[PDB]
Amino acid sequence: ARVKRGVQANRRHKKILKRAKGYYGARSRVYRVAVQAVTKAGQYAYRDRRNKKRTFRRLWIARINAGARLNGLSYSRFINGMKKANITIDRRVLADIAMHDAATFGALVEKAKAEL
Amino acid sequence: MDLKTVTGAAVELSDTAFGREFNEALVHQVVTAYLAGGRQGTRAQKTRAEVSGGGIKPWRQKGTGRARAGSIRSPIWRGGGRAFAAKPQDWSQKVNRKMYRGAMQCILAELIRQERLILVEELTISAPKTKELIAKLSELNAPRALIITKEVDENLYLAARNIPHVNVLDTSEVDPVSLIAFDKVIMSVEAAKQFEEAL
Amino acid sequence: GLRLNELSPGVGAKKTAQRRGRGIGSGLGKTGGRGVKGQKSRSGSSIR
Amino acid sequence: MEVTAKLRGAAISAQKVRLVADEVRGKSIERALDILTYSNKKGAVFVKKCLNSAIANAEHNHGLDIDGLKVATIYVDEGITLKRILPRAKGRADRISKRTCHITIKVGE
Amino acid sequence: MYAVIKTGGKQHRVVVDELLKVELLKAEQGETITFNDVLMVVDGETVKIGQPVVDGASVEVEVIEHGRGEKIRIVKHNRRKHYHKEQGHRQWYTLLKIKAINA
RNA sequence: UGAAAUAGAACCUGAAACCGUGUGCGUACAAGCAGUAGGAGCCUCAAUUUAUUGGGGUGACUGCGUACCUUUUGUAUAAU
Repeated sequence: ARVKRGVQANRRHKKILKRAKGYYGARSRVYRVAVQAVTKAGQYAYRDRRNKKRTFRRLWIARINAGARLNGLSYSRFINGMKKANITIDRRVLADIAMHDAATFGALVEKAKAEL
Repeated sequence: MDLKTVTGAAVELSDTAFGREFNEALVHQVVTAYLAGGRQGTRAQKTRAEVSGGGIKPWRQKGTGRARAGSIRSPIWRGGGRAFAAKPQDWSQKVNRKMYRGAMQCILAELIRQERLILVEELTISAPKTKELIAKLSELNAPRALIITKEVDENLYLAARNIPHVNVLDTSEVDPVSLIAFDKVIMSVEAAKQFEEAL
Repeated sequence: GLRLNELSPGVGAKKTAQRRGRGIGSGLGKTGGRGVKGQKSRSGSSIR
Repeated sequence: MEVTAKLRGAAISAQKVRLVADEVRGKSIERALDILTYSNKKGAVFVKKCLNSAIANAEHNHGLDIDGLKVATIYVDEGITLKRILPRAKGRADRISKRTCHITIKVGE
Repeated sequence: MYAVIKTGGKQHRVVVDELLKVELLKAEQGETITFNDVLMVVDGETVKIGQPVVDGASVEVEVIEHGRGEKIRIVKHNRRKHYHKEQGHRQWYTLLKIKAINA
């Protein structure tokens, strides 16, 4: 029962090369270079999937810091004010209010400013 | 136990040989061992010693810059020997005598349970004619079946020797695969008694 | 038996044999459970 | 339509003919022929031969006015290679590739 | 004319007849869910900030459908350590449509 | 002629490496395993009462990020 591996090898190698499309040079053409580029891409994606949550919080905090400083206090005093006023609004929503509706954020800072 | 033949006569068969149980694990092993006994296992491949030539070292060990080699008939090389080349081997297993007997008891009992056994008083053909037996199977409502009789006739053999899914066997040359492969089994009352005693 | 299709070995009867050196996921890749360089890792090794 | 001529088997490297092909690509039937007849490259005799055959195919088989034609497409491919051995010093041999090229020209309005 | 609500551990800025997908909920298709713990309601100019919830104000949403997201391949590789593990993932979600924001 | 002629004699099928041609996008002030997570712009298809989404291509700009195997106490290793 001789088994020829050409057919299964072809679609196996093709599966890796299809996943390596858009890569430069040998990384999208030859399997030996493409297989470890696909693995490395998956490793970056797994780590960057944690770092994304880490990077957007930095973005929200900076946006909130700009908004609070435009009218009144800083971010460090803003978060303390929201915490003392029992305001649960997340930094994601706050940064969206600051960047897209400045009247509401002005009213939102006042509630934090009167609480300290 | 109490079965009825085609005409209507009452025949009683022992439960120890026709109503036992279905042991699928037991039946599978005996059936699959019979199929392994059908293999003849005649094949081989050449090892390093068997392939033509390849006795000298193709080049010196050091200096040439090539991977070291000891023979051109290495299993790594094209045209080289087979590492672990196949040889002829025996595929027949041992089924215990009681295991074979128990499997045939299980199969026959199961054949009755799914209405695949047909008891007939006798099944004889006057002339060695395929048409005569084809017509007799039609009235028996078994166009494709396995006929089991004692002393298979010398003209009943010729009648069934051409019908596609039909075989006539002696009770002493009935195998576990034949009882399962065929759609129905037409066993004569005389042949059913032989299985009653031999199982 | 019913048919040559529905004949099963009665689970627990059969076990899959172990194949050494067939990749990372199989649990026996690259060494066959032999460990690292040593006499017992070599081709003709024995316990004597 | 597009009238095609092929010059499969030209005994010359493809790299040497791609330079000649890059100067007649897109040119009119007349400018391309002047470029080819005053070129110093060997690949120009091969391109002109295939271009002229494409012109006759348009004039004869397709009944098309050659005065309004143009080199619509041209590309040079690699052909079959003749493999030779070249002795070197110290009893060593290399492989020599004698490359050939296929020349495909398409003329059209 | 917007509200801030909590669903699936996250917070969402919603508007009327907006398709918003959230974490999986135990509700049938077409079932209406009411969120009576909104964090903030801004109706044009009036701002009602909850501390931590806006009393009375609520949002009614309808469960459009439940489904899986895009397939993620999860690749783990330890170099020089004979280790490699891959698995797939599809996150469950519900599609909500915000009907109205009750003040 | 043939059903078929990118079945035309190097002739069934005709993969990959490798080499061309065409189209779309990007690219000549910017430093590195060449990806990944974001992301503007552009191009192209399907709906939709008409740039609003969705699919596809590209990837300006930002963050992070020194291949794989083997062998090792320990390798981006300038160790195999």
